[PDB]
Amino acid sequence: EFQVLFVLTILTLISGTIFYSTVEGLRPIDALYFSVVTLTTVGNTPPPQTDFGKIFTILYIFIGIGLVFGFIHKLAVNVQLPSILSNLVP
Amino acid sequence: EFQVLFVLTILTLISGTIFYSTVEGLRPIDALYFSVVTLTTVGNTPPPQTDFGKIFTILYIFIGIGLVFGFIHKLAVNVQLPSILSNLVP
Amino acid sequence: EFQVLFVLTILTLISGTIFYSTVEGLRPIDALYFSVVTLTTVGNTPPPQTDFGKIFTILYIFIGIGLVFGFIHKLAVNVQLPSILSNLVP
Amino acid sequence: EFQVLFVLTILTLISGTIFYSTVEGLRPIDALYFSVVTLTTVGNTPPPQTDFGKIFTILYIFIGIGLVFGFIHKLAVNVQLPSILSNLVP
Ligand SMILES: [K+]
Ligand SMILES: [K+]
Ligand SMILES: [K+]
Ligand SMILES: [K+]
Ligand SMILES: [K+]
Repeated sequence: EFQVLFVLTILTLISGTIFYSTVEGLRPIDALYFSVVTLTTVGNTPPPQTDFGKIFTILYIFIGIGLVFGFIHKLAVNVQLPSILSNLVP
Repeated sequence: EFQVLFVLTILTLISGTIFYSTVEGLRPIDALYFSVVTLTTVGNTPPPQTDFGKIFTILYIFIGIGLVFGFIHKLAVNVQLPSILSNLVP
Repeated sequence: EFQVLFVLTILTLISGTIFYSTVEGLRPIDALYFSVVTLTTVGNTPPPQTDFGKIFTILYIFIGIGLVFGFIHKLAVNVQLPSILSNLVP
Repeated sequence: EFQVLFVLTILTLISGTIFYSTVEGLRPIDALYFSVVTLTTVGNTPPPQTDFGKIFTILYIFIGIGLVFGFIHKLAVNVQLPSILSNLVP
């Protein structure tokens, strides 16, 4: 489960990195950062400058938000939870 | 279910597109982009400039956020999930 | 239930409106707008300029986010849902 | 439960405060503010300026969002709810 969500999230982020670095002309790290803060809904950046960028972003959000949060709802629920929970056992 | 949420989400976005293009003077694509990133809570844009725009946005968020996320909670749960899940069966 | 969440959300927004108009010097409508997009996590505005504003915002988010979304999870689930659901009955 | 989430959230915020004040050169209060609005997904600030800041932020979001919202889903569900609910009993 977690491994699958891990991979699916990775692929989604790779696609965004490739897209924004090419169409919005961002350095790869900035393209990855934009993809991440957009899909996690933080959105602490300016918006895309091109219409292609805006259209892709709209579709990218609808298709990737569900997945990204599914992975997060497992990274801290089936991985980070035990680490602390089980450890809270004297 | 999914088809209904699909339509409801579309209508909500059409209303926002019409509103922001008219009152905030945005090109249709920018009005749609603003509507989408606002309802999905990404918010990676400047805020509306007019009071009419601010008031509408407040009401638009409260009435459309629930719906938009309901659609997302189906687009990747009852459509994208099977595609990958069932496919994960050798 | 809905009526209570309605009132609780209103009081929370009134407090934010009063606070930001006074400490950040915003016009009431802008103070309300900031309160709303902050608690719904859209965040499509610049951040507070004063330290008092930043500290209050931190506390305001932690105490009001749960409530605001609880109200939203009722405004479209126990009010908007029936309107469309029941109506989807020929 | 609540006490644990309380502590875990505190530690996460302390780490962010230390990181952003050092690497992004922010005053402690601004570093704390950035950490808070980023993990709660409000994101009403400009993004980090350094690559180190961007990379850390990506990891910080994935590891801290689940926790922060878990705490919020308890601060208003097992603490703020009773205060109002039980009080709604004449
Ligand atoms: K958000
Ligand atoms: K934002
Ligand atoms: K911004
Ligand atoms: K923003
Ligand atoms: K946001």
